[PDB]
Amino acid sequence: HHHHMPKIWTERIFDDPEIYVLRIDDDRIRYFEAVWEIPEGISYNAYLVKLNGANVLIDGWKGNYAKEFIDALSKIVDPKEITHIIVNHTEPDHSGSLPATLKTIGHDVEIIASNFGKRLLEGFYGIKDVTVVKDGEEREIGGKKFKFVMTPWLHWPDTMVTYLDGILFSCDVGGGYLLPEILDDSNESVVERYLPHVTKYIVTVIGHYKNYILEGAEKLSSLKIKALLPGHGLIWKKDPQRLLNHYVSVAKGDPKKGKVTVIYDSMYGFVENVMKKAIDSLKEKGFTPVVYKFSDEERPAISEILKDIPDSEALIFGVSTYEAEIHPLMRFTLLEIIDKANYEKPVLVFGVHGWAPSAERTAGELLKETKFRILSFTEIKGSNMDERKIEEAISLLKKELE
Amino acid sequence: HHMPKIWTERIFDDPEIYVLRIDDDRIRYFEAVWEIPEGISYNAYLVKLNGANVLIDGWKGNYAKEFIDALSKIVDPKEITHIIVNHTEPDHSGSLPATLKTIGHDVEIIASNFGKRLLEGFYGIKDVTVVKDGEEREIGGKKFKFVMTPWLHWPDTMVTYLDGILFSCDVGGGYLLPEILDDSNESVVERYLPHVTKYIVTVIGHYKNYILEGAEKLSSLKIKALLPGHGLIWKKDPQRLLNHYVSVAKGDPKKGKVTVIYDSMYGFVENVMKKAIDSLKEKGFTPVVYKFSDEERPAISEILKDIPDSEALIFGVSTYEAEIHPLMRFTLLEIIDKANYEKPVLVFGVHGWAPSAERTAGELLKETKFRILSFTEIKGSNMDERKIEEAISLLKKELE
Ligand SMILES: [Cl-]
Ligand SMILES: [Cl-]
Ligand SMILES: [Cl-]
Repeated sequence: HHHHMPKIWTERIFDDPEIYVLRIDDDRIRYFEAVWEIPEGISYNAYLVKLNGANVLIDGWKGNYAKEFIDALSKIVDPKEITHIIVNHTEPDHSGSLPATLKTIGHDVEIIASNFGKRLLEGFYGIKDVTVVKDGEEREIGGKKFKFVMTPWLHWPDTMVTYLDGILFSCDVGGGYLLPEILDDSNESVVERYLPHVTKYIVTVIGHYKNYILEGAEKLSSLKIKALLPGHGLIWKKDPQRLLNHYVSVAKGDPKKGKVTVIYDSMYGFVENVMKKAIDSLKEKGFTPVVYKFSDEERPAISEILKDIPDSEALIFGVSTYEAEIHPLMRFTLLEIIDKANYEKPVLVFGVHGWAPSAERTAGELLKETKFRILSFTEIKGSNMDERKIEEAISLLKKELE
Repeated sequence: HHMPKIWTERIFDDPEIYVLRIDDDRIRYFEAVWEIPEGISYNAYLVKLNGANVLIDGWKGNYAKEFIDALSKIVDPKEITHIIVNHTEPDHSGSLPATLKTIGHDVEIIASNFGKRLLEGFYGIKDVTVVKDGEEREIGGKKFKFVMTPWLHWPDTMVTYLDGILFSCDVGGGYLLPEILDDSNESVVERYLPHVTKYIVTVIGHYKNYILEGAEKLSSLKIKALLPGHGLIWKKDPQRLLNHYVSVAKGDPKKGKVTVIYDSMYGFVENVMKKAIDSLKEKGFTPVVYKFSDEERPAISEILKDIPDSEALIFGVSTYEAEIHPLMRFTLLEIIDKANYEKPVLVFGVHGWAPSAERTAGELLKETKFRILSFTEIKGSNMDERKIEEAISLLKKELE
């Protein structure tokens, strides 16, 4: 499958403070967290800060790349001269190289983490001597002031960001999928192509906690932010506020005019027939549908469905009945939308009237517990159906959005 | 240019019976869910009698033109007098509207009571003769007997008995595009039956108790051949197929077989499972292993196929947010829905910091027939690897 080793970037990105990035481009991974389809890949970004009397490592790489990490680090510093390691987030996509790193340094170093971070490092790796920093705590290290800001539930309770002279090292906060062709936000075209992969990352990794994005953005707003250096994806040296505003806009679900996401299963073609008419009606009325169909020949990626929800003006679901409940892939999709992408947006539901036991929960009653506002339910029938009901539903949606 | 393969062949001389089989190699997901890279066939039958020609079932609607073309090579469709619809699901009935149009005059359509309702619902077909359980009809000088076998897997399902020959539609079906039409080669049969298990669990598993009821019901008939709507025709040894259906429905286990199902996000679950699997092997078990990882994602249909004849299951689970890993949730829910068997299970789990409200793997299994012998904690440091051995040894003792 893979013809080459993962691409590694090692570059000085600031002169004062002297900061290096160590980035590896993981094109081996297929499913982030063993669930989210990312054919585009993801990078892991670690940093080294070379100071006067200290060398500070910030974060690390996934453990399957530990050997590559130590080789890359050794090119920019003798690992024996490392004095501090800052662990903003202990998840193994960032901390997996830490045991090998500690072994290669060969002497004690100060490891800095949050309170929960300390507990997790002990749990994962048996690392015991960890210095805990509290919210807003400052430490003078190598002649410079580091400040630690807790940003819990982005997306674990251990998560924090490290601030140095206007430079924020933010680990998952500000991350995205995709392996960008450059390191930073200097080129407009690269940024525009990258941002939808940031949306996909936010919803899939942080969506359940999208309220804590808003709390975190507010907390970070009080800091002077000159640059944002995340643990995945692009570095933002020019316009970090653009990334923060994007995060907030995704978390708030700010809609793109005209965008309607249509998600359905069609076991035999009856749902398809109705959805095709609904989609054509939407197009006639000036909307731009984004369509995800589960059929006997096609299966969308759940990560891609999730990506499209936040900026949708509305959603339309087309549902088959199956046994006592609904179609299994539709169940999975709805449960993940509820978990990751629970937004106050209008919805239409189209469904086959089956013969499921009345005890079975409908797609409709599952959706009724969410923030979504179901405008109407429309029955999908084989023969004898009133196609005027499809147009009525789409017209109702148009009037709602007007 | 590749076209799905069509078989049209005379398979009995008296009565004169033809199969019309199409080998669907376009379909990827049966019922839009079950992964079937092996494909599935649609088998319809024509019985040519003295004064009648009886079509039994049909093909999926995307192959309606092909169906009419193939049918027209063995009979003038205008000479069809009767159509028997054992089951109205569109994989069998989709060609019916085109068939009716091509015949061009009224025919007697025969179905169960619920079948009749479904034909009207799907297609607007109103002229349907409802046959009752055990009803016999004389058509073309021969006696057809109709037997209701409901919930295999819809309430409309029946089978048609003709002189020892059972047209069974989904009952007795399998996935796979077999290399020959019938059960006349052992190697073909052996390779086929696991795809029959896959089919039973995925399509009929929720209603597996009705397999046992249906088999008991049919036991009063002398069956010389079984002609289903998918897969192989059984002319030599239909008993072998029926026994297979029953043993899957009962979950009769293969001694030594344990199915191990887990997710591993960062290698901690993998490390524990590798040790559990090695321990199983050292004690003489033959594990079947399904791992959800950041590079690999098994098909749920393949996991399901392996349940019924496992002596036991082992799950390795990560906690995730308030609940468990999302693919393990999906997997567990499908096992509970399709493969609810009275089998022992071991659970190995990571201890999360999930909200206590969220349901565990244990809560999901509580109302099922599965019994959890033990739960063991997966830890990343200072974990007691003795605990794994103890669990596997507990399971072996339980299975004696
Ligand atoms: Cl459908
Ligand atoms: Cl893990
Ligand atoms: Cl699910």
